[PDB]
Amino acid sequence: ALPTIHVVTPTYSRPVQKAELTRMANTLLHVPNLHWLVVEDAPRRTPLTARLLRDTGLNYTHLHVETPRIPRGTMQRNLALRWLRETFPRNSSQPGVVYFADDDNTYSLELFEEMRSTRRVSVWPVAFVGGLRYEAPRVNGAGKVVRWKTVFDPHRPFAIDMAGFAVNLRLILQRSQAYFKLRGVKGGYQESSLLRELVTLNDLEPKAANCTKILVWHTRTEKPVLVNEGKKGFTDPSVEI
Amino acid sequence: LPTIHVVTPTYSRPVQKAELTRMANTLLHVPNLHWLVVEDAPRRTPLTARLLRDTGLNYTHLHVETPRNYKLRGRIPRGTMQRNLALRWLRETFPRNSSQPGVVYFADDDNTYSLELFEEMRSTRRVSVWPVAFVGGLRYEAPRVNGAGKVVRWKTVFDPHRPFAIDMAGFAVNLRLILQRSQAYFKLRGVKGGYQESSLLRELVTLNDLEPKAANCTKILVWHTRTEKPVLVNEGKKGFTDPSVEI
Repeated sequence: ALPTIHVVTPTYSRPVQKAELTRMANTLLHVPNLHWLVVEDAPRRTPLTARLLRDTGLNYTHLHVETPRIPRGTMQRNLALRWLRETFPRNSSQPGVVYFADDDNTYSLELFEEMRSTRRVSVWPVAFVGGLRYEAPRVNGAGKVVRWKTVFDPHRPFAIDMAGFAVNLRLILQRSQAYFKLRGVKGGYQESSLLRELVTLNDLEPKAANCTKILVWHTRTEKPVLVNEGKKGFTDPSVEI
Repeated sequence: LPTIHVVTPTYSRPVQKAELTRMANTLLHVPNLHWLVVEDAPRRTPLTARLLRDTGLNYTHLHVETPRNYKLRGRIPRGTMQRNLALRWLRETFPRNSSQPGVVYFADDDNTYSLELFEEMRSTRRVSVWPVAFVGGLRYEAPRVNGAGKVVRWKTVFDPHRPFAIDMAGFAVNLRLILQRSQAYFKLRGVKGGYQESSLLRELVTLNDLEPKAANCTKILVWHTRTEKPVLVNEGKKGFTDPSVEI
């Protein structure tokens, strides 16, 4: 009865894409009962992503939706939520947990073991976010979340990064109209726009030893320097990177 | 199944644990792999010792401090002394005629490596080479091979005519060769930019003895990705988060 972890990964075409998806896939290959829901920000599924997913052997679902003329990945994560609701029935039986994992963060294997038992919504510290070494939920001696240890808008409903929480699939199916808000939404408030509709602070399940350990890092990859390619290009455009 | 000795120089900085963590997640899939982690530090750090122990990987934890003086400027490539320490350790641990099937690969802790890469380098007899993405100001640099299957040059814009126009992550060396050429180390000082790889390789082999990998050097199996410095401006001068919390 090991719950399935649906990892929702929005992605888009840029130089370092294949590298990011590659080291992420290498991490995910270690996780049992995993379903990788990859959603490309493109007018159609790209062959680069299709082939990489195909060759991993992982159980994946490859979707796509192009963002028109709002936080990156929003429409993509939203498409994943709709897919989940159109694929699994409200009062379904197959247990699952949903996690929104960008393709460039760094994930420890222990993170997945921690979120797998999520009953409602689970939370944990995330490194390198909010201009800090890490942001972390504030948990009391009783083990309940009572606040957020952050510097940027510490009073928002849920002051936590996308990579800091997971949701039991049941809640996603029940709250069928809850999506990430892309309309008039203040910075750093998108996570709240969804979580506020799904759970209350006191029902959050603190992970990572009552939020004292860092199991996930918000790593950013530098844009590669391609100046020597010139205007005409030097390397073979048909060679995939 | 030859053992792959992955030499990884590393040093303490904010993103270190994350780099080692995702690199470990990749290496854990590789059979018969020996991770030779060499820290730039006066002693083994608890962070690295603990991480290595918990991975479950076969490893050797070494360390040597790069003198503070060497890191200053009013040159010396990062990790040089650490890579050289690994070379010296291999020579002191394995007998010259060890014959023990092995390959040596210098893998920095921030690059991205595919699993296929390791199987390509595992069969190296002398020195193997392959394309590497995001180096030399290009999408990738790749060795150029002739119809006879021999490397005859390098597809690069920056000094393509140097002895070996290739990045650290683009080659592997048969352990036997390393043990035989006991005096070959990476140049320490006065290293001309982009010439350190050549400084070692020229003492180990000739162009004609290189073994092209990755579908005759037409595929990219390793990427020279660089991680951005995390913004810690909200920590203030007094610090906001707990310094005891390991990240």
